[PDB]
Amino acid sequence: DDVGIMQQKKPPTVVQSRTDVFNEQFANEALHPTTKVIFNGLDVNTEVQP
Amino acid sequence: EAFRWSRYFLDELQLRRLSVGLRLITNPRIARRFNGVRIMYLTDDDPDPD
Amino acid sequence: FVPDVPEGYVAVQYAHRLFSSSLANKRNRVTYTHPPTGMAYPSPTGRPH
Repeated sequence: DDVGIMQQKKPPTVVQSRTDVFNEQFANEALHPTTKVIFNGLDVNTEVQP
Repeated sequence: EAFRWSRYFLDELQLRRLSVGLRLITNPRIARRFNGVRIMYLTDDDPDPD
Repeated sequence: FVPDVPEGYVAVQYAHRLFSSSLANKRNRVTYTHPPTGMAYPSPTGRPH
């Protein structure tokens, strides 16, 4: 139940930039869980509060 | 009499032309800056811009 | 864990017969004809559960 402290083993994160038009195809898709994200540079919360 | 209305300090011919220009500007065919957009995840089966 | 199958889904035995080539919007799609109703479905999306 306790919050983790040691850096955890996260699943690999595939970024799919999504353009106005694109050819989606699912050959060679991963079967293991894998987080998918649309934007790059998503580490936006940079203003740390002491 | 010329002092009653400075005609925005434009010449008469400039006004007469200016009206026609207002007609060009207000014309639908040159009105090609488009406002707004719709994100939606459809397939592009039959590409028509309209 | 094995995900349970949702209430609306129709069971379908795979068969080579179910899939075919077909014309659809100027290309040869891998159409899936659907045995309960017989509707052809050229696109992978929009198919019945």
